[PDB]
Amino acid sequence: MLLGGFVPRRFSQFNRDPCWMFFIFSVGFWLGEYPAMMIKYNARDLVYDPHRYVWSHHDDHH
Amino acid sequence: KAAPKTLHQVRNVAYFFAAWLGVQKGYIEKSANDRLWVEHQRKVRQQNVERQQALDSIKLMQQGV
Amino acid sequence: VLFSTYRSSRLVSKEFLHGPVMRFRALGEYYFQRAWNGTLNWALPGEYRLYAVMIPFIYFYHRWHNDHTLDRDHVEKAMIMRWGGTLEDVRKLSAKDQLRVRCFTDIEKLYSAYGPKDTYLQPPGDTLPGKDFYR
Amino acid sequence: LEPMSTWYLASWAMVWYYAFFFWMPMVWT
Amino acid sequence: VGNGPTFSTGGECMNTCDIQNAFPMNDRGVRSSSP
Amino acid sequence: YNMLVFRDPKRRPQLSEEERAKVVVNQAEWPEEFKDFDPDDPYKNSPEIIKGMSSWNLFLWGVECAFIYQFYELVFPKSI
Amino acid sequence: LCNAASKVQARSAKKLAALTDAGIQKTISEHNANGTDAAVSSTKRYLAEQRQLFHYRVVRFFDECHYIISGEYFAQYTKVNLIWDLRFLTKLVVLFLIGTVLGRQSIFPPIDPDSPLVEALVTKVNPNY
Amino acid sequence: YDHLASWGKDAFLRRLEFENGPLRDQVEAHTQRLLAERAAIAK
Amino acid sequence: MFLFFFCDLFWLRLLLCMYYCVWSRLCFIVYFNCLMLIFDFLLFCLFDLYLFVGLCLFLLLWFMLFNLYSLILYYCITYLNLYLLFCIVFLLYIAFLFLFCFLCDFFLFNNLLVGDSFMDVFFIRFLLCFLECFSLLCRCLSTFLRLFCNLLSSHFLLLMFFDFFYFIFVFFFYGVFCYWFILFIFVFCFCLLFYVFLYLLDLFAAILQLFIFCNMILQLIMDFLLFLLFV
Amino acid sequence: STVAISVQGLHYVGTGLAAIALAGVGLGIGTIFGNLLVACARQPNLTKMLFNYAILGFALTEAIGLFALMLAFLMLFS
Amino acid sequence: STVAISVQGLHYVGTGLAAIALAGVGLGIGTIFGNLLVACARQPNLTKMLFNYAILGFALTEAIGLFALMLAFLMLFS
Amino acid sequence: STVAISVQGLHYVGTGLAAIALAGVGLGIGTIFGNLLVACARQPNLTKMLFNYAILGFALTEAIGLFALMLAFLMLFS
Amino acid sequence: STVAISVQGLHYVGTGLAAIALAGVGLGIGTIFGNLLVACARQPNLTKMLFNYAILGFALTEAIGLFALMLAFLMLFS
Amino acid sequence: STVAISVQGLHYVGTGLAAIALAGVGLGIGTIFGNLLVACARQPNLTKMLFNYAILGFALTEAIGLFALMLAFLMLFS
Amino acid sequence: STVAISVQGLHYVGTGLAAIALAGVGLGIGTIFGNLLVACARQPNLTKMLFNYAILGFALTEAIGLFALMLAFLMLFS
Amino acid sequence: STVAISVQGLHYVGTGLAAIALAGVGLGIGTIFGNLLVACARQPNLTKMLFNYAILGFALTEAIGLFALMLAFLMLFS
Amino acid sequence: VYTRWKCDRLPVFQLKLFTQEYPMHAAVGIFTIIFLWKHMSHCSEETERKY
Ligand SMILES: CCCCCCCCCCCCCCCCCC(=O)OC[C@H](COP(=O)([O-])OCC(O)COP(=O)([O-])OC[C@@H](COC(=O)CCCCCCCCCCCCCCCCC)OC(=O)CCCCCCCCCCCCCCCCC)OC(=O)CCCCCCCCCCCCCCCCC
Ligand SMILES: CCCCCCCCCCCCCCCCCC(=O)OC[C@H](COP(=O)([O-])OCC(O)COP(=O)([O-])OC[C@@H](COC(=O)CCCCCCCCCCCCCCCCC)OC(=O)CCCCCCCCCCCCCCCCC)OC(=O)CCCCCCCCCCCCCCCCC
Ligand SMILES: CCCCCCCCCCCCCCCCCC(=O)OC[C@H](COP(=O)([O-])OCC(O)COP(=O)([O-])OC[C@@H](COC(=O)CCCCCCCCCCCCCCCCC)OC(=O)CCCCCCCCCCCCCCCCC)OC(=O)CCCCCCCCCCCCCCCCC
Ligand SMILES: CCCCCCCCCCCCCCCCCC(=O)OC[C@H](COP(=O)([O-])OCC(O)COP(=O)([O-])OC[C@@H](COC(=O)CCCCCCCCCCCCCCCCC)OC(=O)CCCCCCCCCCCCCCCCC)OC(=O)CCCCCCCCCCCCCCCCC
Ligand SMILES: CCCCCCCCCCCCCCCCCC(=O)OC[C@H](COP(=O)([O-])OCC[N+](C)(C)C)OC(=O)CCCCCCCCCCCCCCCCC
Ligand SMILES: CCCCCCCCCCCCCCCCCC(=O)OC[C@H](COP(=O)([O-])OCC[N+](C)(C)C)OC(=O)CCCCCCCCCCCCCCCCC
Ligand SMILES: CCCCCCCC/C=C/CCCCCCCC(=O)OC[C@H](COP(=O)(O)OCCN)OC(=O)CCCCCCC/C=C/CCCCCCCC
Ligand SMILES: CCCCCCCC/C=C\CCCCCCCC(=O)O[C@H](COC(=O)CCCCCCC/C=C/CCCCCCCC)COP(=O)(O)OCCN
Repeated sequence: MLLGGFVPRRFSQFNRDPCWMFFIFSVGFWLGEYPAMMIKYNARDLVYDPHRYVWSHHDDHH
Repeated sequence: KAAPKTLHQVRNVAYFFAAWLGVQKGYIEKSANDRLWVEHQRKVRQQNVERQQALDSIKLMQQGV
Repeated sequence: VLFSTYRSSRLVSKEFLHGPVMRFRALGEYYFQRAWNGTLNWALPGEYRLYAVMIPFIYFYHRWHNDHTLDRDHVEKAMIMRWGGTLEDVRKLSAKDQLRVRCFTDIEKLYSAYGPKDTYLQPPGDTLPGKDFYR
Repeated sequence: LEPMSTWYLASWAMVWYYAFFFWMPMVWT
Repeated sequence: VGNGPTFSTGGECMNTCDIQNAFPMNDRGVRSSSP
Repeated sequence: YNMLVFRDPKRRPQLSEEERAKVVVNQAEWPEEFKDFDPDDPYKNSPEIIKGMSSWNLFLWGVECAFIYQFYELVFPKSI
Repeated sequence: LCNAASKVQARSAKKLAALTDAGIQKTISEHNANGTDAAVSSTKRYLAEQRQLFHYRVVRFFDECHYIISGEYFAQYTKVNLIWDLRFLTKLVVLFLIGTVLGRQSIFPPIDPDSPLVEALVTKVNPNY
Repeated sequence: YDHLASWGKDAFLRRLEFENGPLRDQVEAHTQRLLAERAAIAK
Repeated sequence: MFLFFFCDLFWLRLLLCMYYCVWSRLCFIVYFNCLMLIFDFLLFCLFDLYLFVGLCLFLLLWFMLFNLYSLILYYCITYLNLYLLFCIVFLLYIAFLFLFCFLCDFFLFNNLLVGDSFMDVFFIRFLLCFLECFSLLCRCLSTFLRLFCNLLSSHFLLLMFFDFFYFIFVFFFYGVFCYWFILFIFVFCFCLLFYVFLYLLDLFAAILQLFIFCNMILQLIMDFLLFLLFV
Repeated sequence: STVAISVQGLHYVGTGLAAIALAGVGLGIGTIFGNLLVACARQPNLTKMLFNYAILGFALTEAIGLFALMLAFLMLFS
Repeated sequence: STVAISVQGLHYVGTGLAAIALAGVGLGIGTIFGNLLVACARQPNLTKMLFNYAILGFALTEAIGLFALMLAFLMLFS
Repeated sequence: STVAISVQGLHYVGTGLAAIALAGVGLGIGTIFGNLLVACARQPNLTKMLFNYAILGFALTEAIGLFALMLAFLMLFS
Repeated sequence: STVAISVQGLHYVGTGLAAIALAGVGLGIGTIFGNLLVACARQPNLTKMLFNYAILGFALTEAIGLFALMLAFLMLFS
Repeated sequence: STVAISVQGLHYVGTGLAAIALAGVGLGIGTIFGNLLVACARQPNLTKMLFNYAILGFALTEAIGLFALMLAFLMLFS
Repeated sequence: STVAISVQGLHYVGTGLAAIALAGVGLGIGTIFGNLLVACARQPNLTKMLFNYAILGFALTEAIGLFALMLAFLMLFS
Repeated sequence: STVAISVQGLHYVGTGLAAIALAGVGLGIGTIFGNLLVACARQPNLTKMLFNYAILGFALTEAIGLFALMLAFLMLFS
Repeated sequence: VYTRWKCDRLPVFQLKLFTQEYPMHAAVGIFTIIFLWKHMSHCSEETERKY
C-alpha cells in the first residue's frame, strides 16, 4: 500500500539499512549485467556458428 | 577573487575533447572499412551465384532435353 | 472417540520448541506488525523494505531456474540439431566449441525479431552448410 | 499456444480445484 | 522503552475512518490507534 | 521526498502557532544521531550498518557478481 | 550557447555556496583570493601523502600478515568479517577472470586448427577484425 | 514481546521514537521553524 | 494422461506463513462493495447475501498473488489458460444461479419479460426475454474472456518491449562514445519512460480487472435480491 | 483439377485488420473522459464519484479492445 | 476448364474483418458512459438509477460484439 | 480461353464483411441509451415510458443485426 | 495437389492496417482536449484537476495506440 | 511444393494505409480548435491558458500522426 | 523456389489511399469554420481573435494534408 | 526468377480511392452550413458577416477536394 | 465460546465449510472435475509431438 518505512535520501544512505543494502546490491547486479553483455556479445573474437543455416527455430515452429 | 593563475580545468576539458575527436576519427574509419568489406562479400556471393548458374546451364545443355 | 474434532485436544506440550518458535515469530513480527504495514487484501504490504528485499530475491531465483533448467533445453536442442543431430556428436566437440555455439544462441535470443535475418536465412551464394548437410 | 490448449486441461485445473478445496480453508482459519 | 508492536491499525487513519468514534480522542485532537 | 515511488512520511504538526512559539528548543537533550535535524535529510548522521561498507561498495559487489555470472563459462567452460 | 553556460555556472555556484563545510569553504576562499585552483592542490597533496606513505603501507602489510598468520584474526572472527571476506573472494574471482581475458587478449578461447569452427574464422566478413 | 528485545530499533524506529517521544514538541517546533525559514528564503 | 506440476506460489506461501502466524487488521480491500450491499437503512434481505464475501476475498488474494507478482520477470501465471478460467467462472456463476433457482420461486424471473403490457408479448417481450436469458451466459463468458485477454495482451506487450530494449541497449550502447550519442540518449530516455509507463499501467489494470471480475458476480447476485422494509 | 494452396503470409493481413478495432476503443475512451471534464465543470462536488464511474467505463471499453488484440496475437503467432 | 482451388489462409482475413465490428461496440459503450457522467452531474440524487440503465445498455451492447467474436472463432478454428 | 475457377475460401471474407455491419448496430444502441440517461435526468418522472421507447429502438436495431448475422451464417456454411 | 506458397511483401500490408488504429487514438485525444477547454471556460477555477484528468485520459488512449504500434512494428520485422 | 514469391509493388500499398491514419489526426486538430473558439467566447479572459492547452493537445495529436508517418516512409523506401 | 515479381500498377493504389487522408483534413476544417460561426454569433466583438485562431487551426490541418499529398505524389511518380 | 508485370486496369482502382476523399469534403461543407443556420438563428443581424466566413470555409475545403480530384484525373488518364 | 473456525480441526472445518456454507459450489466443482477427467484427459502421440 506504500504507506511508510525507511527511505534513503540519496545513494550514500543506502548503507544505513540492511534491506536497502541488499536492494542496492541487486540494482548493481541488474545494471552491471548489461555492460557485461555488451562486452561479451560484441567481442571481436565472437564468431557465428558455421552450421547456423543447418537448422533454426523458424523452420521448427513453422 | 583574483584572476586565475592557472588554466588546469580548461586544459583538462581540451584533453577530453581531443581524445573524443580522435575516437570519432577512428570510428568513422572503421565503419567505412566495414561497409566496404560488406559490399565486397555481397559481390563475392553474387559472383558465386552467377558461376553456379552458368554451371547449371552447361549441365542442362549436356542433359539435352 | 478415536480422534477428537476439537483443536483443544493437544498432541504436544505448551513448551515444545518454544525457543525456535519465538525466534521465528520475532523474525516475522519485527517488520510486518507495524502501523505503516497496511496490506492491500493481504498481498501488497505497506513497508517499502519488504518490496526492496523480496523483488530481487524472487527475480534471482526465477532467473536461476530459467537459465539452468528451461533455456538449457533450447540451447541443447540447437547444439544437437546444428552439429550432428545426436548427443554423442555434440560431445565429440570441445568445451570451447560448445561455448561458442551457446553464445551464438544467446546472440540469436537477443536479436529476436529486431535484428539481421542472415543469422538464420542463408543468403544466395553462401558457402556454408545448408539444411541437408547431415541428411 | 498452451493457454488455448486442452491436451492436459484436467491436470492443469487440478491446481485451482486444490486451492479451492484445500488451501482456502487454511487461509480462512 | 522497548521496540514491541502495538494494537494493529491496518494502515488506516482513525480521524477519518468509518468507525472513528470508537477511537478515543486526546487533548491534541488526534484519535487513538486503539481503544 | 521520494526515492522512485517510495515517499518519506511526514509527521503532521499538532501544536498551534501560539503554543509552538512558547516551546524552548534544547538540542543538548537530543540524541547524537538526530542533531541539527533536517526533515529533508533525517538520516544524514545515521550510523552505517557495517563500518566502512559504502553504498558504492555494495553496488560494485553486485556488478562484480553479474560479471562473474556472465564470464565464468568463458574461463571454465564445461561440456554438455 | 551562452544562456545555457550562464545557467550552468549559476547552478554550480549555488551548489558550491550551499555546502556547509567549514574546511571546504575556507580553502575555496583562500584559493579564490590567491587565484589558484583548490582541486589541483588537493590532488598534489594526496599524491605527496601517498608517496610518503608507501613504506607505511609495506609495514602495515607485514603487520597484517603477522596478525593473520598468528591466528589472532580468527580468534575474534565475527559475521562482519565473514561479509568482508565474501566481498574479498568475489573481487578475487572477478579479477582472475579479467586477468585471463587480458592475458589471452580475447573474450573467448582461441579456436584450435583442428576444430570444425575454423570455417567461421575463414568466413569473416572483415578479416582485419 | 521480550523475544524482540534482541533486535533493537532500526533507523526508522529511532526516528519515530525521537519525533513522537517526550521531546516531540521541541522537534515539531524546530522543524516548523526551519521549514518556515526555508519557505521565506525561497520567496 | 496425468501431469504432475506445481504452482509458482511456494515462496509466497512461505511468506504468508511467516507474516500471518499472528493476527493483523485488514482495512483496504480491492472489492469493498461485497460487504456493503444495502445503503438505505431499514432495508434487509432474507437471502444469504453475504455468502460471497469469503469467496471474494480468497479469489482476490489468489489472483493478486499471481497477477501482480507476474510483473517480475520470469514469474509464471500457472493458471493462465482460457478453459481453466472458464471453469472457475462457471463454478462461481452457475453455483449462485443454481442457488437462486433451487429456491423454486418462479416469480423471481418475472422481470426477465422486459417491457409493459402495452408491448406486444410474442413479437417484442418474448424476444427480449430470450435475449436477456442469453445475456446472462454471455456475461459469464465475457467476464472470463476479459480476465484472460487482459493478462495475455499485457504480458505479450511487456515481453516484446523488453526484447527491443535489450537489443538496443546491448548492441547500440557504443553510440555513447560516438558522434551520434544524442540519438541513442534520446532513444534510451524514451525507452525508460515507456518502461515505467507500462509497469504502472499493468499494475493498475490488474487490480481493476480483479475489481470488475468480482463486480460481475456481485451484479448477478444483486439482480435477483429483494429487500424488505422494517416496520 | 483439384488444387490446394496454403498461403502463409495472409496471417499478417488478418492481424492488421483486428488492430483497427482499437480505433473505436481508443476513441470511445476519449469520449468518456471528454464527458467527465464537461461534467466535473457542471458539478465539481461529485468529481470523485464521477472519476470512479469513468474508470469503470474505461475498463469495459478497454476490455473489448483486448478481445481484438487477442485475435491479432493468435493469427500473428500461428 | 473446371478448376477448383482452396486457399488455406483466407480465414485469417475473415477473422480480422469480424474483429473490426468491435470498434463500434467499444465506441457505443464510451458514448453510454459519457452520457452517464454528464447526466449524473445534472441529477445526482438519481445517480444509482442511471447506473443500472447504463449497465443494461452495456449488457445489450457487449452481446452484439460476442456474435462477431463468435464468428471469429468459427473461422479461426476452421 | 474459357477458364472456370471455384475458390473455396472466399466465403470467409464475405462473412467477415457482414459482421462489420454490427459496428453500426452496437453504436446505435449506445446512442439510444446515452440519450436515455440524459432524458431521465431531465425528466425523471417519465423514466418508464422512456425506458419502453429505448427498448423498442434497441429491438429494431437488434433486428437489423439478426439480418446481418443471417447473411453471415448463410455465406459461412453455404 | 498440395501447394505451399510464401508471399513476402504481405507484412507491409498488415503493418499499414495497424497504423489506421492510430486514427481513432489521435481523434480521441483531440476530443479530450476540446472538452477540456469547454470545461475550463465554464469553470475556470478548476484549471489543474481537469488538466490532470485530461493527461490520464491521454495516457490510456496513448496506451491503446501503443498496443497497435507494437504489432505494426512487429509485423514490419517479421 | 515450396514456392517463395516477392512482390515489389506491395511496399506502396502499406504506405498508403499508414497515411490514412493522418485523417484521424487532422480531424482531431479541428476538434480542438473547433472547441477552442467556443471556450474563448464563453470565457474571453482565459484566451491565453486555453490557447496553451490547445497547443498541447495539437502537439500530442500530431505526435500520433508522426508515429504513423514514420511507418509510411519506412515502407516507401524499403 | 525463389521468385521475384514486380507489379507495376500498384503505385496507383497507394496513391489513392493517401488521398483518403484528406477526408479527415477537409472535415476538420469544416468543424473549425462551423464552430467559428457559433462563437462569432455568441460573441461578435471577438471576431478578429477567433478568426485568427481559425486560420491557425486551418494551417495546422493543412500541414497534415500536405504530408499525405506528398506521399501520394511520391508513390504516383515513382 | 525476375518477372515484371504491368496491370492496366489498376489505375481505375486508385481513381476510386481518391474519390472517397470527397466524402470528407462534402460532409465538411454541410457541417459549416449546419452551424451557419444556428449562428444565423441565434443573432440574425450578423448574417451578412457570417455568410462571408461560411463562404471562406467552403473555399478552403473545396480546394482540398481539388487535390483529390487532381489525382483522380491524373491516374484516370495515365 | 464455540466457533467452527477456532475450535474445530482443519478437516472438520473443511467439511462444514463445503457442506453447510458452500455446498452448491462444491457440487458444481465436482461436476466440472468429472467432466474434465471424462472429456479432457487424453493426448495422442501426434499431439504430444506437436505441443
Ligand atoms: C590498443 C592499445 C593502444 C595503446 C595506446 C597508447 C596508450 C598510452 C601510452 C602512453 C602514451 C604517453 C602518455 C600520454 C598520457 C596522456 C594522459 C595524461 O597524461 O593525462 C593527464 C592529464 C592531466 O595532466 P596535467 O594537465 O599535468 O594535470 C595537472 C594536475 O595534475 C591536474 O590535477 P587534477 O586535480 O585536475 O586531477 C584530475 C585530472 C587528472 O586525472 C587524470 O589523470 C585522468 C586520467 C589520466 C589518464 C587519461 C588517459 C586517456 C587516454 C584515452 C582514453 C583511455 C581511457 C581512460 C579512462 C580514464 C578513467 C578515469 O582529471 C582530468 O584529467 C579530467 C579529464 C576529464 C575531463 C572531463 C570533462 C568533460 C566535460 C564535457 C562537457 C561537454 C559539453 C558539451 C556541450 C555542447 C553544447 C552544444 O589529463 C588528461 O589528459 C585527461 C584525459 C582524459 C581523456 C578521456 C577520454 C575518454 C574517451 C572519450 C569520451 C567518451 C565517453 C563520453 C562521451 C560523452 C559525449 C561527448
Ligand atoms: C511413480 C513415481 C512416483 C509418483 C507416483 C504418483 C502416483 C499417481 C497416481 C495417479 C494419480 C492420477 C491423478 C493425478 C493428478 C495430478 C494433478 C496435479 O498434480 O495437479 C497440480 C496440483 C498442484 O497444486 P499446488 O497448487 O502446487 O499445491 C499442492 C502442493 O502439494 C502444496 O500445497 P499445500 O502447501 O497447500 O499442501 C499442504 C501442505 C502444507 O504445507 C506443508 O505441509 C509444507 C510442506 C509441503 C510439502 C508438499 C510440497 C511438495 C514439494 C515438492 C517435493 C518436495 C521434496 C520431495 C523430495 C523427493 C526426493 C525423491 O502440507 C502437505 O503437503 C502435507 C504433506 C507433508 C509431508 C511431510 C513429510 C515429513 C516427513 C518427515 C520424515 C522424518 C523421518 C525421520 C527419520 C529419522 C530416523 C533416525 O497438485 C495437486 O493439487 C496435488 C496432486 C496430487 C494428486 C494425487 C496423487 C497421488 C498421490 C501420490 C503420492 C506419491 C508418494 C510416493 C512418492 C515417493 C517418492 C518418489
Ligand atoms: C497430552 C500429550 C502430551 C505429549 C507430549 C509430547 C512432547 C514431545 C513431542 C512428541 C513427538 C512429536 C509429536 C508430533 C509433532 C508434529 C509436529 C507438530 O508439533 O505440529 C504442530 C502441532 C502440535 O500439536 P498441538 O498444537 O499441540 O495440537 C494440534 C491441534 O490439536 C490440532 O491441530 P489443527 O487441527 O489446527 O491442525 C492439524 C493439521 C490439519 O490436520 C491434518 O493435516 C490432519 C490430517 C491430514 C491427512 C493427510 C493425509 C491424507 C491422505 C488421504 C487419505 C488416505 C486414507 C487411507 C485409508 C486406508 C487405505 C488402506 O494442520 C496442518 O495441516 C498444518 C500443520 C502442518 C505441519 C507441517 C507439516 C510438514 C513439516 C515438514 C518439516 C520437514 C521438512 C523436510 C526436512 C528435510 C530435511 C533434509 O501438530 C499438528 O498440528 C499436527 C499436524 C499433523 C499433520 C499430519 C500430516 C501427515 C502427512 C504425511 C502422511 C503420510 C502417509 C503415508 C501413507 C503411506 C501409504 C503407502
Ligand atoms: C473405496 C472407495 C469407494 C468405492 C465405491 C463405493 C460405492 C460407489 C460409490 C459411488 C459411485 C458413484 C458412481 C457414479 C455416479 C454418477 C457420477 C458419474 O457419472 O460418475 C462418473 C465416474 C464413475 O464411473 P461410473 O459411472 O461408476 O461407471 C464407470 C464408467 O464405465 C466410466 O465411464 P466414463 O467415461 O465416465 O469414465 C471416465 C472416468 C471419469 O473419471 C473421472 O472423471 C474421475 C473424477 C473424480 C472425482 C472426484 C470427486 C471428489 C473430489 C474431491 C475434491 C478434490 C479437489 C481437487 C484435489 C486435487 C489434488 C488431489 O471414469 C472412471 O474411470 C471412474 C473412476 C473413478 C475413480 C474415483 C477416484 C477418486 C479419487 C479422489 C482423490 C482425492 C485426493 C485428495 C487428496 C487430499 C490430501 C490432503 O466418476 C465418478 O463417479 C467420480 C466420483 C467417484 C466417487 C467415489 C466415492 C468417493 C471417493 C472414494 C475413493 C477415495 C480415494 C481417495 C484416494 C486418496 C489418495 C491420496
Ligand atoms: C502497491 C504498488 C506496488 C508497487 C511496487 C513498486 C516497486 C518498484 C521497484 C523499483 C525497481 C526494482 C528493481 C529490482 C531489481 C532486482 C534485480 C534484477 O536484476 O531485477 C531485474 C528485473 C528485470 O529487469 P530486466 O528486464 O532489465 O532484466 C534484464 C535481464 N535479462 C537481460 C537477462 C533479460 O526487474 C524487475 O523485473 C523488477 C520489476 C518490478 C515491478 C514491480 C513489481 C510489484 C509487484 C511485486 C511486489 C512484491 C512485494 C512482496 C512483499 C511481501 C508480500 C507478503
Ligand atoms: C481443441 C478443441 C477445443 C474444444 C474446446 C471445447 C470447450 C471445452 C470447455 C471445457 C471447460 C469448461 C467446462 C464447463 C462445464 C461443462 C459441463 C458439461 O457440459 O458437462 C456435461 C457432461 C455430460 O456428461 P456425459 O458427456 O457423460 O453425458 C452422458 C450422455 N450419454 C450417455 C448419452 C453419452 O457432464 C459430465 O461429464 C458429468 C457427468 C457426471 C455428473 C452428473 C451426474 C448426474 C446426472 C443427472 C441427470 C441424469 C441422471 C438421472 C438423474 C440422477 C439420478 C441419480
Ligand atoms: C481401537 C483399538 C482396538 C484394539 C486394540 C489395539 C491396541 C494396539 C496397541 C496400541 C499401543 C500404543 C497406544 C498408544 C496410545 C494411543 C492413544 C490414542 O489412541 O490416541 C489417539 C491419538 C490422537 O489423539 P487426539 O485425536 O488428539 O485425541 C485423543 C483423545 N480423545 O492418535 C495418535 O496420536 C496416534 C497413536 C497411534 C498408536 C497406535 C495405535 C495402533 C492401533 C492398531 C489397531 C489394530 C489392531 C492391532 C492389534 C495388535 C495386536 C498385537
Ligand atoms: C582492455 C580494455 C581497454 C579499455 C579502453 C576502451 C577505450 C574505447 C574507446 C572507444 C570506444 C567507442 C568505440 C566505438 C566503436 C565500437 C564498435 C564495437 O562494438 O566494437 C567492438 C567493441 O565493443 C565492445 O566490446 C565494447 C562495447 C561497449 C562496452 C561498454 C563499456 C562499459 C560501459 C558502462 C556503462 C554503464 C553506464 C554509464 C553511463 C555513462 C554515459 C551516460 C569490437 O567488435 P568489432 O570488431 O567492432 O565487431 C564485432 C562484430 N563481431
